[PDB]
Amino acid sequence: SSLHPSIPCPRGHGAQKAALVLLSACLVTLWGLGEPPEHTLRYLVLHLASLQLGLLLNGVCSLAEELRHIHSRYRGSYWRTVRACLGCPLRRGALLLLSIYFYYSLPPFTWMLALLGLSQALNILLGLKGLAPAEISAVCEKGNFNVAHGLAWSYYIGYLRLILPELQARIRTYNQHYGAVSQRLYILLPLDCGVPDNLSMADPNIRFLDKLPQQTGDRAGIKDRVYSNSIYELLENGQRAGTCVLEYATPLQTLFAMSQYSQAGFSREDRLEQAKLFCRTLEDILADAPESQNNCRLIAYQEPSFSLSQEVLRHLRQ
Amino acid sequence: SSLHPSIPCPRGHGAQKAALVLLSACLVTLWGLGEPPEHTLRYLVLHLASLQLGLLLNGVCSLAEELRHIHSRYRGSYWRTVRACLGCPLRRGALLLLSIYFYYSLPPFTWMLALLGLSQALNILLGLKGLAPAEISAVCEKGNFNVAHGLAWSYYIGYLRLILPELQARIRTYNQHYGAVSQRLYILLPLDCGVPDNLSMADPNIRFLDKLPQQTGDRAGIKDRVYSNSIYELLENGQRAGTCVLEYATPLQTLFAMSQYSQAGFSREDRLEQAKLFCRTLEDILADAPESQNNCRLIAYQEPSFSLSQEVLRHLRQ
Amino acid sequence: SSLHPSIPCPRGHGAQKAALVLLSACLVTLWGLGEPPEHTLRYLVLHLASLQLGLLLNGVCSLAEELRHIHSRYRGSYWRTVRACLGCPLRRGALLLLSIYFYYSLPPFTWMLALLGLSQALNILLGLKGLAPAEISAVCEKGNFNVAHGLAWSYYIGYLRLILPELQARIRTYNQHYGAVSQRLYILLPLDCGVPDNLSMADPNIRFLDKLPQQTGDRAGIKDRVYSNSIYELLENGQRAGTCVLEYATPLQTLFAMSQYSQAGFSREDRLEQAKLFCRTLEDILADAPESQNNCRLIAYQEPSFSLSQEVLRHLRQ
Amino acid sequence: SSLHPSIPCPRGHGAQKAALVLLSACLVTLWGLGEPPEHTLRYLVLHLASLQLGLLLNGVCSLAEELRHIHSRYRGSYWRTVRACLGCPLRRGALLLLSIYFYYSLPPFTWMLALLGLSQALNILLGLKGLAPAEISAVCEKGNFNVAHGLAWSYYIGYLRLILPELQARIRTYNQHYGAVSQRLYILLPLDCGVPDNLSMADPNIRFLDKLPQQTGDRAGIKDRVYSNSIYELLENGQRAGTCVLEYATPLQTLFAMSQYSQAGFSREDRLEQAKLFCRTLEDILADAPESQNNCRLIAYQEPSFSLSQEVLRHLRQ
Ligand SMILES: CCCCCCCC/C=C\CCCCCCCC(=O)OC[C@H](COP(=O)(O)O[C@@H]1[C@H](O)[C@H](O)[C@@H](OP(=O)(O)O)[C@H](OP(=O)(O)O)[C@H]1O)OC(=O)CCCCCCC/C=C\CCCCCCCC
Ligand SMILES: CCCCCCCC/C=C\CCCCCCCC(=O)OC[C@H](COP(=O)(O)O[C@@H]1[C@H](O)[C@H](O)[C@@H](OP(=O)(O)O)[C@H](OP(=O)(O)O)[C@H]1O)OC(=O)CCCCCCC/C=C\CCCCCCCC
Ligand SMILES: Nc1nc(=O)c2ncn([C@@H]3O[C@@H]4COP(=O)(O)O[C@H]5[C@@H](O)[C@H](n6cnc7c(N)ncnc76)O[C@@H]5COP(=O)(O)O[C@@H]3[C@@H]4O)c2[nH]1
Ligand SMILES: Nc1nc(=O)c2ncn([C@@H]3O[C@@H]4COP(=O)(O)O[C@H]5[C@@H](O)[C@H](n6cnc7c(N)ncnc76)O[C@@H]5COP(=O)(O)O[C@@H]3[C@@H]4O)c2[nH]1
Ligand SMILES: CC(C)CCC[C@@H](C)[C@H]1CC[C@H]2[C@@H]3CC=C4C[C@@H](OC(=O)CCC(=O)O)CC[C@]4(C)[C@H]3CC[C@]12C
Ligand SMILES: CC(C)CCC[C@@H](C)[C@H]1CC[C@H]2[C@@H]3CC=C4C[C@@H](OC(=O)CCC(=O)O)CC[C@]4(C)[C@H]3CC[C@]12C
Ligand SMILES: COc1cc(C(=O)O)ccc1NCc1ccc(C2(C(C)(C)C)OCC(C)(C)CO2)cc1
Ligand SMILES: COc1cc(C(=O)O)ccc1NCc1ccc(C2(C(C)(C)C)OCC(C)(C)CO2)cc1
Repeated sequence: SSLHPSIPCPRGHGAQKAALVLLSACLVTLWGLGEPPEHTLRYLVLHLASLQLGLLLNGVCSLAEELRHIHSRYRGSYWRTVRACLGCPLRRGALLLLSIYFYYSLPPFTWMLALLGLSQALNILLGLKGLAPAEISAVCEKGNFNVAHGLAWSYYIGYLRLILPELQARIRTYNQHYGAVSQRLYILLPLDCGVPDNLSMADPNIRFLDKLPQQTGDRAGIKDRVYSNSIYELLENGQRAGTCVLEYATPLQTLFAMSQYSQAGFSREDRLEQAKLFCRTLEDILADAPESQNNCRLIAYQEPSFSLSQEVLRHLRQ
Repeated sequence: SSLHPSIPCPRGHGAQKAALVLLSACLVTLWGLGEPPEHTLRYLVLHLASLQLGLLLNGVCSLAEELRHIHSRYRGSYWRTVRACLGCPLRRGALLLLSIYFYYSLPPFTWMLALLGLSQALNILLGLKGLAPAEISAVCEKGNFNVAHGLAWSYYIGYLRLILPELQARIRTYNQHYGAVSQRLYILLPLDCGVPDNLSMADPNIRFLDKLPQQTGDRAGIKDRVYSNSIYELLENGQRAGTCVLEYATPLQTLFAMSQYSQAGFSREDRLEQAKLFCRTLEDILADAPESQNNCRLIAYQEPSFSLSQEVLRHLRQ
Repeated sequence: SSLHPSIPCPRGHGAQKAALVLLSACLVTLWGLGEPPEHTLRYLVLHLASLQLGLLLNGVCSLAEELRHIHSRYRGSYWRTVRACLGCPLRRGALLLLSIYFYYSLPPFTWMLALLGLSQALNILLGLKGLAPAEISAVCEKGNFNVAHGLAWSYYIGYLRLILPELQARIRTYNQHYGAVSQRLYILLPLDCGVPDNLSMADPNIRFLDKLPQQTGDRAGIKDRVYSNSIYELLENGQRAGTCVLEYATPLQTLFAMSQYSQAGFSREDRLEQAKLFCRTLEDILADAPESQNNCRLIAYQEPSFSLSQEVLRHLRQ
Repeated sequence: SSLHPSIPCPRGHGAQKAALVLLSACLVTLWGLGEPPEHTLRYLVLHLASLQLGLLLNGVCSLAEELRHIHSRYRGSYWRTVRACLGCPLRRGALLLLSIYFYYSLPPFTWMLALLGLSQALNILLGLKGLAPAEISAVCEKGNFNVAHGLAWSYYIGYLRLILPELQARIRTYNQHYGAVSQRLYILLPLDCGVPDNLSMADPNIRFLDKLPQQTGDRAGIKDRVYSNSIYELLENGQRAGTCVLEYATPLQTLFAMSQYSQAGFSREDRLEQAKLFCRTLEDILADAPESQNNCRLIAYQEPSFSLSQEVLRHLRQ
């Protein structure tokens, strides 16, 4: 979280520690109450069996919908749909057999089955299966089910991986042909996702000077596709203080626009979260990329009395 | 789903219908067993209360972690963390009060609380909270937690929304200055995410003719940023069958690249699913967008003896 | 397994199916014997508890050795060594607490602990912890703990990924400057790992003609490093039948040499297994590589009356 | 371990010493409890018998899978499959007979057999057979199931074994034809697996001078295959401090590339561990090899303000 304090760090294992504490407390309580541990084990196994039966019923309900997509999503394989709706069928079947055995054989099975089915049907019909926001966010981060992930990887693959290697050569060409621009690309990251097309509008102290020699390449059927960069001077008290190849991170614009459109199903809180996740993912990518060797500098900032030029200079002086 | 049969349709409400059938069957079974409805109601309420207590315990365990990211992800408010780990605190508290009342008033409590805590801690520690793939997919599609969503919206907002309005002008200018090219942009959507840099390599019948006039605009500080498109000749039996503005969808490339790098946590099945999702999302956007005044055509194909030129010609002759 | 029938296919899930059958049979037997399921559950839990205690003791024994490598292998972290010797400490501790509870509370703990420690110490001192060859092989394949894996990836990265793209250009140059060599590189894979330096020795029907224009590049501090390929004519009944860019897979030589040297700890059975695994891994890599697009052909063969030239021709004619 | 302190030493016998201590402590505890030794012996034998039965059941489950690969991995002999799934059948049968005899002759059998089968099937289905990382590492190092082993042996057999003998001739030829370069080859071993293509890029003080005479030889059908080495100048304060034949170890590059591709199943921790293992294995090979008549020097370093040229000079001045 060196970019900005507001960047969330990845989740740890606090839930497991709290669960261990809870387990210890529950065991202590059961010991204090002084009840037969045999009954404890019996009822715990029965509870887990009920959970397994509930999973079975919910998966059966979801199977009715998922079979409609058998040819598209699951390649015509019934076993694939079953695995998607229930997980590993072997494990689930073994657990079901064990539950049946330890219920029908321990101190009515069909009545309890009907009751559990009624409860699951109620939970489904009334829309009570929804997870809490924190669990959804954790699942999405673990599985990388985020738009920011794809946006950052697209930014790295399509632009930086094709731009950074030739940046030094282009800079040397511009410097010898013409001034002492720093040998790095400075990428701005406004967590508010406010990305204007002209920096001079955001801060007069930043002023355009010229353009580097255009880079060219063929991309996805389009040939002679050109990437261009701009040179900006940073002023202090009306006098020049630095010069750099500065630009905004274009994908953030998208995050803003997606929040304006209603067809995108994207809100402002999602916008903030995804912008910060984008910054984090891009930092993680660059920290390990061989292309990026002191060639790029990310400047992340959040507007609360704020001067962008001074922010850029605080990094340039280093 | 006119693009390609392999594109899955959005999920419907089959699960709820299955749940209704299950509920009716369970009620019929309970009626047949002849058990008194009051006992059924009591036990159902107790089961729902147990579910609520389990939710509370799991939410506490998750809060133990979220309190760390309080400042960076919840704006320093404990109430937001609680609402994220448990949902609406008012509803949860009401349900907990009702559960306590109807557990103590109906034919111990701390013992079962300890058992439920034990079960929840066991599920957390052993990693049994994992959802089935179908549930995760449904959650992501409903909440738009996919990379394809962002990729498609970026493609529309950064490229098409700026290119389609001015396309006919460039095309007519090229025609006057020189070829009878159709007035429509053609975008290829390979579901295998091939995306070669040279189209002629994919099919010899596809050959370059000339570039349209360049379009220019300022974007994200980079001024005079240039968008260029390429004309292509479609041959049939060694003869000029047609001419069109043709290009691949660049984001697919990214997906492919994301399926190769290990740092992305992206697999090939995820690649195919996200490609289909990207195509469907883009189709919907273009259907609702006003810029797409028949100025674009999407071509989605899946290689099995396949001729890309033939498919493009088929879409052209319409 | 299209290369050769002798190539083993990856392992499936037959063990899990057999385990499910075994579980069903055991449950049926317990039902037939008509003993109290409470006793069954009790003794099953006790057995699992004993297994957990054995794991704890074995991990404690291994910890004494692994602490000597704390600074080198585990970066001075005691928790990392503990996780390496015991797995997730939270889960293991929870299971230990549960085992202690359900043993000391169900119908002497210290005596059984001493007995289990004695048994584990015997198993360690007498070297009885060794796994069977099949389990070791499965573990190595799942974790890619094989020399052939690294050899194949090295062959792809260092040679093919740098050779295939320019192969067509070099072939066209040679053909226009001089005959109609097929536009593919043919790589021989002798599963016996017998790789001579001159093919003419292996089969007179194969005869050297000339060399393609050398490819050049800088690699790992060495500049102007050159890759060269040879052209070979394949004869029939004394008359020419084909011409191709043919070569052996160099890494196989290593596999042979490693079997000759004693310092390598490599046998002939390992040689065969690793050669076949190398072929399989290379095939899997090429099937998904974008560089390989009809540019390479693998010819795997096993000498039992064998003609290499006819083997090459059977692929050339296609 | 003179290369670098971070290189781990081979594992010793600390586990056996800990096991001996544990056994002595357990015997003392049993003596203190005052239990009769005959009961101890009976229960210990029963425990060992249970372990044998579990091994048998797991071996049967694994045989259910290995019978599929019988032809492709065991030469069509069922006895080899049995020996792979169970070990020496004679010893296993003897132990099973003894177990049966001492279980039936000492104070049911089928019931406990069913319980053990249930436990084994449960462990198999739930994936509880996974070894701890330290045990896997020990098994791989003892059996040489690492990629670094093969990479190091390939580096020695393909490059060094063919280059070191003829190095002094080339060096003296270059000296007569022109520079006072040392008579030793210098190999860099970055544990981070950086391996840039240009050394001057890594450190400006490293600059190219000229190439040694090329070495030529026929290899794997490719005749006139060329090995080339490069001389480099080591500067200090802008002055020529030394000249040497310097190069990176190419296989490390491969490791890095394997840590990026997802198809390889190779992580960064595995990358570092395998780099250390490669360095150690190469050191041992060179120590035992006769070609290394002080003709090579290995330089292993780990970047923390680090000057590669200074380290090379330090190794040179000796
Ligand atoms: C049945 C009746 C008997 C019941 C027995 C009751 C036992 C109750 C047990 C356990 C309580 C668990 C509390 C969790 C620890 C506090 C967490 C924390 O506050 O930690 C505080 C510090 C760590 O702090 P930092 O290092 O600064 O933070 C890190 C860092 O930032 C990483 O970088 C980051 O990421 P990573 O590097 O790890 O990837 C990571 O995050 P992550 O770990 O969440 O992933 C962050 O935690 O540890 C500690 O001193 C705790 C040391 C544990 C001491 C031993 C356990 C207690 C003593 C005895 C227990 C009973 C033993 C059994 C005896 C026999 C039983 C019969
Ligand atoms: C407590 C008292 C009551 C106890 C109840 C007793 C129940 C006993 C249960 C289960 C026995 C398991 C046997 C395993 C199947 C045979 C394996 C095989 O021989 O299969 C034969 C074929 C598949 O053949 P192929 O497709 O040609 O081969 C593939 C292919 O090549 C893949 O390509 C490859 O790779 P992948 O594509 O999968 O990746 C893969 O390999 P992999 O699967 O190992 O990974 C290869 O198998 O399936 C079948 O017809 C079996 C269909 C199962 C039928 C349903 C189960 C039996 C009916 C009832 C069971 C009880 C139901 C419960 C009722 C209520 C209970 C109260
Ligand atoms: N600042 C900046 N200057 C550039 O020249 C540039 N070129 C690309 N990018 C950014 O890299 C990322 C990857 O582009 P990708 O091609 O994968 O998707 C691109 C691409 O599919 C399409 N597109 C954009 N510009 C062009 C273009 N000139 N030609 C063809 N397609 C284009 O629309 C997508 C989104 O573009 P932007 O979202 O505005 O910023 C892109 C993008 O975020 C640039 N960013
Ligand atoms: N047939 C053939 N013709 C070639 O020109 C060629 N060049 C490389 N290779 C093979 O690709 C693989 C990757 O080489 P890598 O550099 O990663 O390790 C190489 C490399 O580290 C080193 N080495 C081999 N040749 C050279 C060389 N000319 N210059 C420097 N180092 C070399 O020793 C290792 C093993 O080489 P080979 O095991 O004989 O075959 C190699 C290798 O199997 C070739 N194979
Ligand atoms: C309720 C319990 C007691 C019984 C569980 C039934 C098992 C016998 C099932 C569950 C998982 C099944 C397997 C899941 C996956 C596959 C892969 C499948 O191959 C395919 O991929 C077919 C689809 C396609 O090729 O598109 C062939 C059947 C098989 C082996 C299935 C065989 C039958 C299995 C073991
Ligand atoms: C026996 C049972 C009842 C108690 C189990 C003890 C737990 C409290 C232990 C087990 C795992 C431990 C964690 C394992 C990993 C780490 C990471 C560790 O951070 C490091 O990486 C330190 C080493 C380094 O930085 O090199 C700090 C402690 C912590 C959180 C540990 C905190 C204490 C934990 C939770
Ligand atoms: C990874 O292992 C697990 C996976 C899953 C899953 O796939 O969801 C669930 C639970 C898993 N392990 C915990 C667990 C498994 C089995 C049992 C058990 C006994 C066998 C104790 C006798 O009692 C309850 C039962 C009758 C229902 C089933 O059998 C208890 C606890
Ligand atoms: C992924 O889950 C598992 C992981 C591991 C592992 O880390 O090795 C082992 C076993 C796992 N699940 C199977 C299982 C867990 C727990 C128990 C249980 C009960 C809680 C049934 C009451 O009984 C036995 C016990 C007292 C020893 C522990 O608690 C039975 C079965």
